[PDB]
Amino acid sequence: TRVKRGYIARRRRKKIRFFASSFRGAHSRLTRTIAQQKIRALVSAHRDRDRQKRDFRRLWITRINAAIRERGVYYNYSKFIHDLYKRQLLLNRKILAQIAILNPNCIYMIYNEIIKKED
Amino acid sequence: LKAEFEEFQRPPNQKPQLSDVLPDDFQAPEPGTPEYNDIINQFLPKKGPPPPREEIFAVVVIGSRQYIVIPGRWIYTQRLKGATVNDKIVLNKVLLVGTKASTYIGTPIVTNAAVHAVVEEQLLDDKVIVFKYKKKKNYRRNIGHRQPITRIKITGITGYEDYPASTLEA
Amino acid sequence: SSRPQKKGTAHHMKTRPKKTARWDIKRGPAVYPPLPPLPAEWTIVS
Amino acid sequence: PEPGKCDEITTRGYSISMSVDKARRVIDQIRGRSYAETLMILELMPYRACYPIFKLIYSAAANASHNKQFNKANLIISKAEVNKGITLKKVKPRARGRSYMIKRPTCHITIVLRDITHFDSYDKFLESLTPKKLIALLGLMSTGRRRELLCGRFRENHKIKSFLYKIALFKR
Amino acid sequence: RKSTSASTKCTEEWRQLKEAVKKEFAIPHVPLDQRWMFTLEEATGPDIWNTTWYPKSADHVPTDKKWYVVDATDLILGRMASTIAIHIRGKNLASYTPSVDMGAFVIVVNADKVAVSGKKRTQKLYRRHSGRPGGLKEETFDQLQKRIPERIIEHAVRGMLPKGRLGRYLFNHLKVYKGAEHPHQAQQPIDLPLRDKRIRVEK
Amino acid sequence: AVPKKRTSIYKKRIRKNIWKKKGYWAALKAFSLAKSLSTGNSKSFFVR
Amino acid sequence: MKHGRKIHRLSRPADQRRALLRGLTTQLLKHGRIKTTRAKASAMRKYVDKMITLAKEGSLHKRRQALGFIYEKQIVHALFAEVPERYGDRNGGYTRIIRTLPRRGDNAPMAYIELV
RNA sequence: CGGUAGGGGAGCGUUCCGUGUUAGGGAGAAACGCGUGCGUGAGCCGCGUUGGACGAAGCGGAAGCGAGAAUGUCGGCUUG
RNA sequence: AGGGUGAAAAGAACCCCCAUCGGGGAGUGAAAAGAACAUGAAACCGUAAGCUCUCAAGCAGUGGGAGGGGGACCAGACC
Ligand SMILES: [Mg+2]
Ligand SMILES: [Mg+2]
Ligand SMILES: [Mg+2]
Ligand SMILES: [Mg+2]
Ligand SMILES: [Mg+2]
Ligand SMILES: [Mg+2]
Ligand SMILES: [Mg+2]
Ligand SMILES: [Mg+2]
Ligand SMILES: [Mg+2]
Ligand SMILES: [Mg+2]
Ligand SMILES: [Mg+2]
Ligand SMILES: [Mg+2]
Ligand SMILES: [Mg+2]
Ligand SMILES: [Mg+2]
Ligand SMILES: [Mg+2]
Ligand SMILES: [Mg+2]
Ligand SMILES: [Mg+2]
Ligand SMILES: [Mg+2]
Ligand SMILES: [Mg+2]
Ligand SMILES: [Mg+2]
Ligand SMILES: [Mg+2]
Ligand SMILES: [Mg+2]
Ligand SMILES: [Mg+2]
Ligand SMILES: [Mg+2]
Ligand SMILES: [Mg+2]
Ligand SMILES: [Mg+2]
Ligand SMILES: [Mg+2]
Ligand SMILES: [Mg+2]
Ligand SMILES: [Mg+2]
Ligand SMILES: [Mg+2]
Ligand SMILES: [Mg+2]
Ligand SMILES: [Mg+2]
Ligand SMILES: [Mg+2]
Ligand SMILES: [Mg+2]
Ligand SMILES: [Mg+2]
Ligand SMILES: [Mg+2]
Ligand SMILES: [Mg+2]
Ligand SMILES: [Mg+2]
Repeated sequence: TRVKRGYIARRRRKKIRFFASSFRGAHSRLTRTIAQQKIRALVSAHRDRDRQKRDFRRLWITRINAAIRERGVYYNYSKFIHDLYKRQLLLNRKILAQIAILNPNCIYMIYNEIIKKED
Repeated sequence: LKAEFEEFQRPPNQKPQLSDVLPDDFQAPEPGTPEYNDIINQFLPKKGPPPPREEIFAVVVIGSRQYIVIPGRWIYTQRLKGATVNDKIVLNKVLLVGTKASTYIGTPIVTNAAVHAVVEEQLLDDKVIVFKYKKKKNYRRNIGHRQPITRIKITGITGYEDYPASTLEA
Repeated sequence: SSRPQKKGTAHHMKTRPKKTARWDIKRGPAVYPPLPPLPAEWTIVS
Repeated sequence: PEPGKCDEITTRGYSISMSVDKARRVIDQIRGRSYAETLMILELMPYRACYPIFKLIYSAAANASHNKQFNKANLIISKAEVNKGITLKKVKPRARGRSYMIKRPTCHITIVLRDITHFDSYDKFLESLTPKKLIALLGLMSTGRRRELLCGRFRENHKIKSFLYKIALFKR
Repeated sequence: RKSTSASTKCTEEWRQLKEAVKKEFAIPHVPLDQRWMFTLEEATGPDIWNTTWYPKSADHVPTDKKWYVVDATDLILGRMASTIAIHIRGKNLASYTPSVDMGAFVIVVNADKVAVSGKKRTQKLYRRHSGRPGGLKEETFDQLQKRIPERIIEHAVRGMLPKGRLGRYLFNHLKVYKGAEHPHQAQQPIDLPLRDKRIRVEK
Repeated sequence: AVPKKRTSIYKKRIRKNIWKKKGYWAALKAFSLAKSLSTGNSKSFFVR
Repeated sequence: MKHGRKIHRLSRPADQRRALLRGLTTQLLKHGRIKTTRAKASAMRKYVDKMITLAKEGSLHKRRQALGFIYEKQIVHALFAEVPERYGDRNGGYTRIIRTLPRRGDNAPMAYIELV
């Protein structure tokens, strides 16, 4: 019983093409290229969902270091953090970064508690 | 009827005229009149005043991530095991409570502080495509993952007041 | 010239970074006193 | 319904023996130009293609006149395009037994003439109105009359289209 | 020629209408100065608390930026240029973002009096290359400082800025003058803070 | 010498547009010329 | 290059260009006006005028000079007849050049050279 | 609970046959196009201002049964 | 190598552009399906509308997303 491949192929191709919408140039056109480009996209995605978790801690820490450095002459990120722990506070770095921007006065207070107690 | 009339007149008679669709009966309401302002209020509404909330926020720990919650708002979290839709739950790990008048800083936790929230929904996340690929080793693995997720609504933040506040006082 | 160079993994062995100093080797993670027992993450109220 | 119904006369030339590129080189000029200007230009142009394109355009003018009854003075060329036709291949001999392929390209040309003055009643009247005035004026009339008024080229030219659907001035 | 025909009139009018309605319902901008956690309006908005803050266009607008002045007399080239780079890049604001310019402007004055340790005045070597073969040119630091002394500090800070689009666009915020005077008095420059110990040389 | 690669859709579209811009200057000469012969005052020019 | 090489080459070699120009003049003097290509016309000015100036003097010498340029005797004799009459007062400038629509086949710019 | 050569398990689809001259279908089938739908994926389920007469699901059977590579191969269409 | 207008040639009278071809109306037809005519994918060629590029270095994507635009009903979302 002869079987033409029929649409079984074209569907697959089409469902790939949908993926690759808005790729500049022949990456959005030719099937054969589109394949690869799909794979690479998916791959980067996977990679950078891991990079992401690295990079926001990067960021947050940076912003925090900026936010503290303003108060004391001699004060750091490092110093700060060590002080947060020996005072037993749980706040992670996302929260201290977002509170650094969006509620600056709060961070000033926190610093004043760590200082009072280290005193 | 004025649609059937103006369409049959723009059909039969080519090159339509303004007098036929808009008769000279209508002068429009005057720009300072109440009957102008009810229309212009209908179609171009003024932005409505924001609904009231308490001014307060808390930093709470769910599934070991720390959220900033403000009451009246819903957030996404880890699935809470054995939580059902329309359930009243209390989040008991509370690190920080701000009020524009004061801020309570726990060591580690604000004691007796509790966040009353209601579980409005149980979901699955947008599908993340996990894709394992090695070049030339002729190996690819396409695998979707949909994380289970719980959508909860913060109602109120309570039982802080007794705890010692601090403040910036100049 | 009677001496060779260091190509590839040779060169890597030679040039990779190491803390030689006896003091920085023996360092270690800071020791913080334990935490007081924390409450239940979330409890069901009915 | 649509402005495409009222203003427009479409004319397709089929299988003109210009190659598509050459023909484009003329058509790009006359796009958006008054029927008169376009005439005189296509009379004096250097290119070969201009002659068939001319015959074409003149024809589409006669059609706007005789069939849909338009004034020739008010004709502009709104939309004009060229698309590839049926290519005829022929093989010719070359040096040292190699052959080669000659293609003798044809094309379709589509010229779409559009009257400017049609709709002008609604046009100039709606220009007359400030943005608030117009909304207050449409606060009376039924859905029927609203649709009948704004069905001109008006919404597009001044880029109101997505705005009026947001003001709840319309149904889709 | 700007047409006053009813058509263009109408168009601008309508556009100001769209702009009006889009300005009314949109969330107000609240600048970051003693800005408390939230306004009762934002609270209806998208989630900016549990996501990382990113600056919007109202913030970084060029007109707002601090100006600074560095007296470069008896400062040490590198150690100063680091501080300068920090401030230009924005790394000292809590609002810092790598992808945006949150930074300052910096005005460096007395750029011939800048100080450099060791034999460096006669040794350190500024080379630039034509792009033809044998197109190499070398200056000692001192020839340079006698000829066009601003290039020294421009070239020492440009090294510590990022490279690439935001890098270059940044570098335009470094305004250098050889004299003790700068024509920016209108911008009201503050002086630049230096927390470095060794930055000030004494003879 | 041959084309090591094949020329990208967009770049080709620009080169061909350049070649189509010449039609534009020839359209200006053509227009100016018609407006000349349309006053019947030119003794340097003749049409039949 | 050419700096101050003034001749009209007409895209033909020497022999041909000569013969062409002679031809074109016997044509112009036979019919009095003709249709050609702009270059050919402009080039032909000089030789037209050479012939007319030639006929204005009328000497047997001049007549033999013209005879040995123009191809057809009859046109020469008629030239020496008409010219003193028609052109006697005109100092130079015996030809008008009136340009037209370019040719269909090659789009070569055309022209009408008139015996004025 | 990384994985090539490689072995083992569990599946999806294509055309056809049985049930079957089936359910359904000019109140619009196949197909073609779409999806804020569901799957670990192969895919499924839903929808159509296209299309114009066929044909599922279930439980089974069979293969000319799945393509991106063969200086493959045939048509079409580019580049220069 | 070159198959499939429609059930039926009913294969388009007449007017207009008009040297023919080709076209636009009208008329036939359930439908124009209009003779190069049935479904009509991709490459490839364009046209229109939304955003955007002329100090720029780059297997073209991806995570972050400034500013602008669009169809919503879970308007905090989607494109
Ligand atoms: Mg079969
Ligand atoms: Mg097969
Ligand atoms: Mg995108
Ligand atoms: Mg292999
Ligand atoms: Mg050696
Ligand atoms: Mg190395
Ligand atoms: Mg170590
Ligand atoms: Mg031979
Ligand atoms: Mg050949
Ligand atoms: Mg010879
Ligand atoms: Mg010869
Ligand atoms: Mg002379
Ligand atoms: Mg493992
Ligand atoms: Mg494994
Ligand atoms: Mg294997
Ligand atoms: Mg199936
Ligand atoms: Mg089947
Ligand atoms: Mg049946
Ligand atoms: Mg269907
Ligand atoms: Mg079938
Ligand atoms: Mg299906
Ligand atoms: Mg199935
Ligand atoms: Mg049928
Ligand atoms: Mg079955
Ligand atoms: Mg099937
Ligand atoms: Mg087989
Ligand atoms: Mg193939
Ligand atoms: Mg080859
Ligand atoms: Mg081939
Ligand atoms: Mg006909
Ligand atoms: Mg004839
Ligand atoms: Mg005909
Ligand atoms: Mg008809
Ligand atoms: Mg009928
Ligand atoms: Mg077909
Ligand atoms: Mg530059
Ligand atoms: Mg630029
Ligand atoms: Mg670039």
